[PDB]
Amino acid sequence: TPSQKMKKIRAGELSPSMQQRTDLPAKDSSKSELQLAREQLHVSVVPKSLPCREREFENIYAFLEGKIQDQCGGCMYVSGVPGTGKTATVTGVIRTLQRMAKQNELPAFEYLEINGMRLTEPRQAYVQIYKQLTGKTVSWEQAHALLEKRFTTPAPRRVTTVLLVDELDILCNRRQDVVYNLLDWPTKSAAKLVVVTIANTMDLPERLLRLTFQPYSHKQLQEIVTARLGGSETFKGEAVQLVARKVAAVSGDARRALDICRRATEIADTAAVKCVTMLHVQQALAEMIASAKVQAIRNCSRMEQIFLQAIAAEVTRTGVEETTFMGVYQQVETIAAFMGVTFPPPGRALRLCSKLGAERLIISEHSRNDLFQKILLNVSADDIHYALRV
Amino acid sequence: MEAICSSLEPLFPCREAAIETLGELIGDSSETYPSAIYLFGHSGTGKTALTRAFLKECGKRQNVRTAHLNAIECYTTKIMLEILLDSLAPDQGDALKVDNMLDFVEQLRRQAATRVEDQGFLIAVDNAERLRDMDANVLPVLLRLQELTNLNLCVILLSQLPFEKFYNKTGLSEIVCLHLAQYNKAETQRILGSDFQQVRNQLLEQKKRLEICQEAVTEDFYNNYLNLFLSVFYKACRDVPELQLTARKCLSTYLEPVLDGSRLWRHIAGPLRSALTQIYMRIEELPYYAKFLLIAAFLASHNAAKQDKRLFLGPKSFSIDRLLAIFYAILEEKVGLTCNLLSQISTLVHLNLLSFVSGEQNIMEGSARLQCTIGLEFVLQIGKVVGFNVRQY
Amino acid sequence: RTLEQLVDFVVGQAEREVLPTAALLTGINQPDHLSQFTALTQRLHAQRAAMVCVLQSRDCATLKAAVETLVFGLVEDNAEVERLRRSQCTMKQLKSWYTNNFDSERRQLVVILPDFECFNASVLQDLILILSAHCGSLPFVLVLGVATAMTAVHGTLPYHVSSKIRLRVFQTQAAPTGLNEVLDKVLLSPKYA
Amino acid sequence: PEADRELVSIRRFLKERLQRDYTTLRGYAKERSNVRLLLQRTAEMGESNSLLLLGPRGSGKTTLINSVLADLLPNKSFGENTLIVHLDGNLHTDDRVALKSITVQMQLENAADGKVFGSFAENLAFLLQCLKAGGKHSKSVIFILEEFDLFCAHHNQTLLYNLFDVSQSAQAPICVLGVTCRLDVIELLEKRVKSRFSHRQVFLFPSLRRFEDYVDLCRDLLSLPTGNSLLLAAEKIYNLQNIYFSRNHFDPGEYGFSPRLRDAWNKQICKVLATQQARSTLQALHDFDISEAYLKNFLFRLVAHLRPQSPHITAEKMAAVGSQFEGDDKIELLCGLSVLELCLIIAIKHHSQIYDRDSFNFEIIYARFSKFAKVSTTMQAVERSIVLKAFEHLRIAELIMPLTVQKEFEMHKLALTYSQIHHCMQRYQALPTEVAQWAQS
DNA sequence: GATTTTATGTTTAGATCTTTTATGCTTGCTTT
DNA sequence: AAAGCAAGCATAAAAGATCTAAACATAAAATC
Ligand SMILES: Nc1ncnc2c1ncn2[C@@H]1O[C@H](COP(=O)(O)OP(=O)(O)OP(=O)(O)O)[C@@H](O)[C@H]1O
Ligand SMILES: Nc1ncnc2c1ncn2[C@@H]1O[C@H](COP(=O)(O)OP(=O)(O)OP(=O)(O)O)[C@@H](O)[C@H]1O
Ligand SMILES: Nc1ncnc2c1ncn2[C@@H]1O[C@H](COP(=O)(O)OP(=O)(O)OP(=O)(O)O)[C@@H](O)[C@H]1O
Ligand SMILES: [Mg+2]
Ligand SMILES: [Mg+2]
Ligand SMILES: [Mg+2]
Repeated sequence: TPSQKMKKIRAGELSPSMQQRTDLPAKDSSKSELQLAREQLHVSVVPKSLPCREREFENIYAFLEGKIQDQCGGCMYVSGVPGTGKTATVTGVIRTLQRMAKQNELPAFEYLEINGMRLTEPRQAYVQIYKQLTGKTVSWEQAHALLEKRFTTPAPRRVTTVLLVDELDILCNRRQDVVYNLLDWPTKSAAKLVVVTIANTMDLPERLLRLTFQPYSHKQLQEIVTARLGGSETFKGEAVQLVARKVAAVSGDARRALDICRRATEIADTAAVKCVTMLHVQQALAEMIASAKVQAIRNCSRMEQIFLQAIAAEVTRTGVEETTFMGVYQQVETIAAFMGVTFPPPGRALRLCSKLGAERLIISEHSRNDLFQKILLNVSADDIHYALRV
Repeated sequence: MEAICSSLEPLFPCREAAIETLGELIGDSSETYPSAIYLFGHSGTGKTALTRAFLKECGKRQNVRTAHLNAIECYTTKIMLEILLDSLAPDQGDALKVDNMLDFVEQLRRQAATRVEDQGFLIAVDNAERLRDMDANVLPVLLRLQELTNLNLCVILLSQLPFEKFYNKTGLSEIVCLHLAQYNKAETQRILGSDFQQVRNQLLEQKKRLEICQEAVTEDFYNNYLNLFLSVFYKACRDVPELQLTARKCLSTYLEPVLDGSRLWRHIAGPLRSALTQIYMRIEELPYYAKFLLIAAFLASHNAAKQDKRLFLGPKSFSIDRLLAIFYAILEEKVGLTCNLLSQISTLVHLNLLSFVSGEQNIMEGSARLQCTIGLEFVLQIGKVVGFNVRQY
Repeated sequence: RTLEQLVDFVVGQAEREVLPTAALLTGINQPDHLSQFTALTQRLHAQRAAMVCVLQSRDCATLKAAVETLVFGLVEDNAEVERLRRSQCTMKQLKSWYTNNFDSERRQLVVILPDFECFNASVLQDLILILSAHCGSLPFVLVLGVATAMTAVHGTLPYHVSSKIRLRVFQTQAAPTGLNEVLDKVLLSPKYA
Repeated sequence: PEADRELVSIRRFLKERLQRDYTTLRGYAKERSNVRLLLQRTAEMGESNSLLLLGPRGSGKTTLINSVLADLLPNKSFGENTLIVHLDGNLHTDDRVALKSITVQMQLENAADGKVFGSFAENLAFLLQCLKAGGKHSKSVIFILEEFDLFCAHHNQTLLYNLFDVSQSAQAPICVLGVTCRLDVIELLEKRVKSRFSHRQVFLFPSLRRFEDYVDLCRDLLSLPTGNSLLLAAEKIYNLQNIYFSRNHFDPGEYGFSPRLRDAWNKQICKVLATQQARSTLQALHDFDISEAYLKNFLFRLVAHLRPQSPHITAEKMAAVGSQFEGDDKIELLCGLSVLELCLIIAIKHHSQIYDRDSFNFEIIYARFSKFAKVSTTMQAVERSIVLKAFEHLRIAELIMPLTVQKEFEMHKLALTYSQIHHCMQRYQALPTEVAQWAQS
């Protein structure tokens, strides 16, 4: 019955599950060396020992060990550009500490975790912390009182519990109350809490209320993929350098280097060659790091090409970038007079403006205020002539 | 497709072409329908009666489930979904319960049936010009509802605006535009002359006068009366319902000197030029100090901010201390400032003799800006009924 | 005379789409007319051919508020002659409730608007357009308490709202005339000391 | 009259092909094979992937997805491992409605017969707990997110942040496939969601930029196919309906044609497309908009005119529907106006021509009109009231727009270029000559 | 099994932060 | 000397954009 099952979910005794595959999973022996190279190159498969992160690993390990043996607790704030492997490092060091606790070299502890964007309202986080405590579920105000009752009361034995915090910035409110309580909770010496928050901007507590994972350079981003590949020589040794040069400057994501190599491995599968070539990596970088705004302007119909020339001529003639539609239509009638092809009457030109605005070649207003709607140019003006002649 | 247009042509003369177009697009129901049909024309073109006659004729004659709607009723989208599903899924009862566009799409998706009964759907949204003012996901869904629900529908829309006003920043799918031209004068004469039998049978209802009504209210006499009427009002309006509504009353005042004994254009061209003055309008005092306050309000809102030192772009807004100063200057008796006089200020506010533009939160601070709203003629009537001329200032 | 003319107009519209409506040129003051309107409601609950909800301008900040107070006032006036949700009281529920009750007899649906001047123009035009959309299925009449003159009705109503309306004017007596009658007939009547 | 029944059969078949037939795809051999091999890789091998179709509106985005799923679903290896989660941005407005449609359409145990219990936060935590349980031994989930940009318009892009995070963990073998129109929608994503995204994109700019294959597609859509193609398409539609769009479709098997009738019809269509007039009209439409939805709309309104009294397609019908397309309608609205509104329009034209597009008002135009009214000797009889009704009627047909006070004293702006007014003076029927002499002044 | 009650998730309307614009007002220069 | 236009200016109000407090309808369980 539905009532017994919703009570089974709310007390948590029913395990969530997905339907299993009816067909068995495919056997490992049939996989090609390129296919195994692709499967080891997926972003999900985090190595047990992370290449080129050993300094931050030993820092977090010595810190959390010296805070979890001495029973004192506190706060720590790691931060950096996304793609720097923060959460993989902190989850890896907590995994090593729990593996240590199974061998009883360390006092036992419960590892809690949250994630700010897996919540709805920020106050719902008060339910989730308690959901990984006793496992009981309750409304957030009673959850607030019970988190207080586990935290305000000096009642030994109080086991230390770490609190990893994904995405602290999404927990901000107009009151900023939840993040403020999550920071104030370690200050109680009786409830031996320690919190490890993970964030992107480096100065958030100053901005609206340490450790910094710097982005990978060319050699670290070489080292990550060349340890990920294993002993197969499916990649030539310069293709990883080419990926590291074209990714280490732009953003430094580890995920971008990995799926660029994976998509290049897929293009090598399309070429039916067992080893990649550097032009495969050139094709993968040309596809995944691109805008087709040149190809879009090349493949618009001729009246939108006339319209796109006319907005650029209007930014030249009036000298401002945002234009009223009537001056664009006057420049349109000039260019259509020069080319010798007639232009559609202005309602169809409003349709062309709305269609190019849907494609974000230009930023246009709703067409209820025709011949007074503002028009910006979104594509850069040189790309128009570069797509139209070349 | 033949029976529907053949049954709607006699009711709707001078409109054979638009009926031919709609009866080819959504006439037969075994055929598929286009995803949306946007027909439009001026006020009084005859489209609400046209689509309503088309939906009731198709839903009585054939397999379709029809639904009419008026978009001004739908001040929130769930009321629109309730009316649409309440007509499209008959006898649902009070088990109907739609919350958003997804639930309406699923409950319309379940209504799909086998092709062998060849069902269709139709939806008409009158006054669709309001549809762009509301939630602004309703128009893109309403155009491609056939693709979305995988049914066999066709969402008609109706407005006076051309379709090019309707576009938004995300764009819309395909639509079938359709224009209805307003009538030229010969066709408006044909429309007003089609009802000659009904107006003769009405005139027979109200015996020498009935003896001359039955002998001299014939067809060509009514055609000459219609030419004599459209010689006058056609330049002022082509709106066919107003021409019917005024043409019957002017026939009632026209018929007197053929009830007794051209030979008529003078007798009716008298009253017709008074009848033009009362087009569109459809019909069938002040306290003394409020008079002086309305006079001083017109002086404060017309005689500028700097002419008033020597007397003492549209109308100009003014603070009320300027109004009390002009009231003191024009009063020549100097009344004490009782509560009743400031109450008279607030009653000229409430009766739309004055208006507010700003300062509403601090009217007692005197910083509020007011705006007198009266033309020259009535304030001259006020200065006449007082006898105090206002043209000197 | 005016009250019997109004009741005769309501019954003659029950004898009967452009909605009938009857403006009544009330004086510039308000409270003197109020009891007059209540007496009119009693007459339409005397002959039992109409039910009536006053639609004061305080209740019409928006079109949604106007429609809910209209439907709630009609259903609660009918209950008072003999508690559904505020979020549910749409015009469609009013149509289903009217055909749920009144069909085997046709009681008129009266909506007094005592302060025609005080309304915001947009909500008023939308309300008259909605009531024009539903006339024929629901027998409506509308009465306008215009505190000024006919130019306010012809000016405030737009081209199209005036095109879809059928207004007829009645006149209550002017205030100086009323003070003249009250002074000749009561305060100068001999029989009070 | 069986031949007239044959023409009714051709007309119904043609309207079904132009309007329905959601599966068949023309061209795009590279992108369709790319999406198809990605879907087989996420169905069989258990890889998680992300993809983002982009293109102009009216390019074959949804039709490509229907062709790929119609090829893959009756494999019955794809049909047993995959649970497909369709999603839209127009219908699933705020994220909670999308999450309820996910929990309903995955047949999760929390849902029951199309209705889900519990709080939305509970449904979110339960959905992540279900996707957490998957290894490679779980069924592969295939999200298809049409209108990705409106999902970017959600708060925090929060659903998207989860939908890519499952792709970058070794949990359930999903496959996110966004489909959207904007070509820089990847800029809209927040830098976390931009980081989690696989950056691969697939563009579908239409291949019919040249005129000749546009005429080839027009020759294709009007032709009746040979009968063995009808048998093969009937077998394909039957095999897909044995196992959503499938309940109503093109279904060629209800229609059968004699080969001589196919030869006569396609001879008529190739001969009609050979003529210079039909090529001129299609040249005009191809200069307007290349997108195939426009040509399918034009073809539907051409095919609908095939009455039994005039059975054959002719080039003059092409020219007639092209004349309906290329004409303006504001010029067709201004010819409906009566002479008083037209004089108010021409007074606004003279005012904004003399003072150069300055804003106007009813009283300034009343002065400019009463300069003409007292010398007209045909407009003497009108008052302030009829002209005020004409002014409000010009306001409500949106030939005048407010600059965004009395009804007679709003500021206003004209909505027309002068060529529209100069043309509507010409195309108007029976304009009085005195207004024409004012038009020449 | 039905009612009631109340605990809670959802909705809706107001509150508040931008920022635009903007306009009455300051005051200050300039001019007849 | 004052009268009028002007650089600006400084708060104000008008969307408008976005969030929070109050309401409120619904789910669910306690009890009769
Ligand atoms: N040293 C490394 N060796 C191999 N792979 C790595 C390394 N560091 C990071 N990665 C890759 O990057 C991903 C790390 O994910 P993680 O969640 O830690 O990123 P993040 O820095 O926390 O991003 P965000 O801060 O935006 O959540 C893993 O999928 C892993 O494949
Ligand atoms: N060809 C015709 N023959 C007979 N009557 C006609 C014809 N055309 C219009 N009418 C009359 O027009 C009236 C309907 O016009 P309709 O109300 O559809 O205009 P509208 O576009 O809805 O105006 P609005 O949108 O301003 O309400 C009917 O009373 C009908 O009798
Ligand atoms: N490449 C194509 N091949 C076949 N038919 C096409 C193609 N492109 C468009 N069409 C036709 O256009 C109509 C709509 O196309 P489609 O559904 O692909 O656009 P769409 O994906 O809805 O665009 P959007 O999602 O941006 O609104 C369909 O009737 C289809 O027959
Ligand atoms: Mg992380
Ligand atoms: Mg209408
Ligand atoms: Mg699509």
